[PDB]
Amino acid sequence: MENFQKVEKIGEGTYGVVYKARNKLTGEVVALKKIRLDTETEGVPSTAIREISLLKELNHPNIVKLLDVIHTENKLYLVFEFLHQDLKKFMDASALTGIPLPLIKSYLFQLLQGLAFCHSHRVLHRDLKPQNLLINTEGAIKLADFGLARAFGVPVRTYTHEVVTLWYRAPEILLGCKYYSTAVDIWSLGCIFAEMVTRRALFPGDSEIDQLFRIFRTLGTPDEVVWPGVTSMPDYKPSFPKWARQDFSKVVPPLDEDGRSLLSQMLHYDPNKRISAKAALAHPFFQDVTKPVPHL
Amino acid sequence: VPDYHEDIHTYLREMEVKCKPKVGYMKKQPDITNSMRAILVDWLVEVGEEYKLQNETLHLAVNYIDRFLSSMSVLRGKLQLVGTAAMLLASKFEEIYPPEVAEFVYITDDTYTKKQVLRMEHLVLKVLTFDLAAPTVNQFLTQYFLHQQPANCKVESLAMFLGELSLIDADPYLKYLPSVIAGAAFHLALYTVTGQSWPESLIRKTGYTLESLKPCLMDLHQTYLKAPQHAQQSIREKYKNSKYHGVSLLNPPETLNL
Ligand SMILES: CNS(=O)(=O)c1ccc(-c2ccc(/C=C3\SC(=N)NC3=O)o2)cc1
Repeated sequence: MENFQKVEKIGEGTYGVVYKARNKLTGEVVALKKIRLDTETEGVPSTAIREISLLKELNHPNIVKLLDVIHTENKLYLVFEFLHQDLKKFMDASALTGIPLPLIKSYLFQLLQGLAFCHSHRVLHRDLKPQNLLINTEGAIKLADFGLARAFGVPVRTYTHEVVTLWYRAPEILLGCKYYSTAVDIWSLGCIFAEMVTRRALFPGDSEIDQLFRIFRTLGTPDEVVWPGVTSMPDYKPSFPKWARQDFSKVVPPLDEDGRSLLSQMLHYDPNKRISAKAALAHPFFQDVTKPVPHL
Repeated sequence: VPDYHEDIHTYLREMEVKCKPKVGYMKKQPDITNSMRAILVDWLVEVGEEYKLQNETLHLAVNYIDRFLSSMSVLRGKLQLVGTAAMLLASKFEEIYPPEVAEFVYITDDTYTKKQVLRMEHLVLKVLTFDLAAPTVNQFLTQYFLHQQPANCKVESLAMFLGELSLIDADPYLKYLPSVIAGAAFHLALYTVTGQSWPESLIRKTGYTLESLKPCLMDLHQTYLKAPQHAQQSIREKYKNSKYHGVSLLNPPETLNL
C-alpha cells in the first residue's frame, strides 16, 4: 500500500468502500476497493472470495480488469482499472438531453459482449444495474462489482434466493422459482436497455408484489399459454389482477422497430425462451453498430 | 437444456488441465503419506454430512488440498489444519450457508485455534493465488447425466458414489482428469444398474470412447469391489442412506466384458 496515493473517496458497497488512487511510481490511476476483515471474527468475506476468484477467470475488454490484491492482514484492498464514471451518474447527467441512440446501441452491444463471456465461463453476475456499470471517455462499457456473482453448474442447483437489486429482478425470482440460470442477467439488461432509452427506470417497485404488478401492468399478466408452469410456482396467486400487454411504442417511445423486438425478446416471461446473450448479439438491432464517445 | 452447454463443457476441459495437482507430490512429502491423506478426505466426508454441505464443496476442498500439497510441505500435525481451511474456503465459495469459523474449530475438537484457521485460510489463498473455481468430477457428472434417457436416479447416485470414492485414493486417481473419472464412473454406474453403456452421444461430446476410458475403468472397478474392505467407510455409510437410493449396497458386477 506504500505505492498508492489515495486521491478521493468515490462511493460505497457494504463490506467495501471505493477510492480513486494512483501509483506513485508508474503514475497509473486505479480504483481501490477496501473491505474490512477486522482480523478476528469471520475472516475473508465470501463476496470477496467470490469476486476475486471469478474475476481471475474473467479477463475480457467489457469487464473490469482486476490488477492486484493486497492482503494487509485486516484490511483487504482490490486494485481495479479506473474507469471514469458509472452508468447511473451518466444517466443522471443526460436524462434531460437524452442519451443518443448510437451510444445506446453501442453500450448494449458491449454488455451483451461481456455478459456472454461470463455465461460461457459459468458465471452469473446477479446484480446488474447502472451503478455497477462503468464507462470510459473513449466509448467503452464494462460490467463491474462481482461480489454477488456465482459460478453455476449444468444443469443448475438452487442458488441464493435473495437475489438481484429489485427493480431489476426477474419475475422467476419474484415468483420464487427453485431454479434460475443465465436468464436473470438478461432480464436486468432489458431493464437496463429500457432505462437508457426513456431515462425513467422501467420498473420502480417499492415491495416485491409492487415490483410484480409493475411488470404485470406493462407486459400483461402471464398465463399457461405464454409461460408453461407459472400457475404452479410457489408465489403465484390466481388472484393476480389480469392486465393486458402494453404496446412498446408506448413503453419505449424513442425506440425503432428492430430495438423493441430485441428488448421484447429480452423481456420474455419464459426463462427458457428468453434470448441468451449470444443470440442477442446476432440480432438485426446490430446491423451497423459504431463506437461513439460520450459527448459528456 | 443450457444455451452455453458446449461452451461451458469446453471451458471446463481447458480448465481442468490447468487446475490439476501434480501426480506424485506425495513422493516428495517428507512427513505425510497417501494413507494420511485418506484419513483426512474420509474425515471431510463426515464433516460434509454433519453440516449438510453440497458434494461439490467436498470435491473443491479435495482440489484445494491436493493443489496446496503440490507446492508446500506440511507436517502430520498440521495436515488437518490444511483440510479445515480448505473446506472453509470451499464452503465460502460454494455454499449458501457456509459454517462459521468457530464451527470449524469445533469439529477439529479444538486441535487448532480460531486464529490458526484464519491464518491458514490466508496461506491457502496465497498459495492457490485465489484460483478457487476448479472443475470437479461432479461438474462433469451432472453434465453427462443429461444424456441419460429416460433419467434413472439410481444410476445417478451410484455415479456420484463412485466419483466420491475416487477422492480417497490419490493412487491411482490423480493420474486422471476429472472428465475421465466422471466418464468411467458414469459408465460404471450405467452398467451396474441397467446393463447399458457409455452412450454414443457422450462419445461425441467428450471424444472419449470406452477404449480411452478403459484404464480408469479398471481401477474404478477394483476400488468398487474392494469398497467393503476399505480402511475408510464414510462414503459407503453416507450412500447406504435413502437419500442416495442405497447405492453403496448394490452388488457390483463382477466383470465388465472389456
Ligand atoms: C458513484 N460515483 S462515480 O459514478 O463517479 C464512480 C463510481 C465508480 C468508479 C469505479 C472505478 C472502478 C470501480 C470498481 C468497482 S465499483 C463497484 N461497485 N465494484 C467495483 O469493482 O468503480 C468510478 C466512478
